[PDB]
Amino acid sequence: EGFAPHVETSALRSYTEIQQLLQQGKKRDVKNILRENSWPINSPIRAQLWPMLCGQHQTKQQMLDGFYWEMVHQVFGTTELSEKPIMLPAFVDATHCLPYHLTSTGRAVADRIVNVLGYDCPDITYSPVLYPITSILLHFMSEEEAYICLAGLVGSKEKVFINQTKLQHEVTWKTVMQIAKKHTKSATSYFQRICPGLKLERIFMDWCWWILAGLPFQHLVRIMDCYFHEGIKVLYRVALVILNLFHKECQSNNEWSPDNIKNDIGNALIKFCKKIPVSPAKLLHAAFSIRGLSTQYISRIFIKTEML
Repeated sequence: EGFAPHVETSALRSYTEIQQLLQQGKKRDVKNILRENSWPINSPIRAQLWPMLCGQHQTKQQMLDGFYWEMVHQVFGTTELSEKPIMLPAFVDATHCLPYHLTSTGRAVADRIVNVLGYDCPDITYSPVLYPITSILLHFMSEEEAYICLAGLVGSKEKVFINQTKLQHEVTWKTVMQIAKKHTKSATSYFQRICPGLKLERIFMDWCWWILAGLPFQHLVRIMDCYFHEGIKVLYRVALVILNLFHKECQSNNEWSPDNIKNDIGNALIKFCKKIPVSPAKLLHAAFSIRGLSTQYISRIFIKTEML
């Protein structure tokens, strides 16, 4: 209906309002609008809203027909999109190059964007999340608009959006594990009881895939709306909610009885997320009900993990 042309088949505030608010420096009001406004997936607002949201985190505005195409020339020696899938940089996880609903053309575009980023950002050595986020952006905008969004997220100086090294990846999931220990202990305690010998680390290493490789597309998109404004803490909240919801479902639903899940709890989470029994709005509501997740508390437990 109202997507980008490289995509296949499956009162509410406006862009101008949000744009005016953001220019007046009112980010908290923009944050609350994003959390509470459920624009339909086929809405044309994200074509304009997402580039604006991603661009606020860098200080210099990037216009179209800019440096991106010069880098395409420098990397590929041509601007013609290859029809034979090209090799990706080593920072991607070949297991998780999630295309979602992109056509082969859209996937080729994502391949090119990811190579340009790698060329321009040599410090990125490990970032499995980067390709899926590229594909998602491309569902509502063109190539260069997607690259510009990503560069803004990757180049962010205060808010974290995308981890770029193995160390950053390790500290993050360790951090997600500690927070869950305080917020969702009943969930993990139960898992360890029906599956003796369970190493919770192997589970929490894939916390981001519950969201990016599990949740339905409409849930993902609403999450991205807030994530592009607030950063990775949005993903933390939803991770916690997923754990609590799955736990609640283990108590009353036969599909998630101990024998049906104990052999591989990690995969049970993924399968559960694919048919998540709540709507996007209810998912976000629980996610943003959670307290004690201040920037300062996360930052402190982050360095406590890093310092050991």
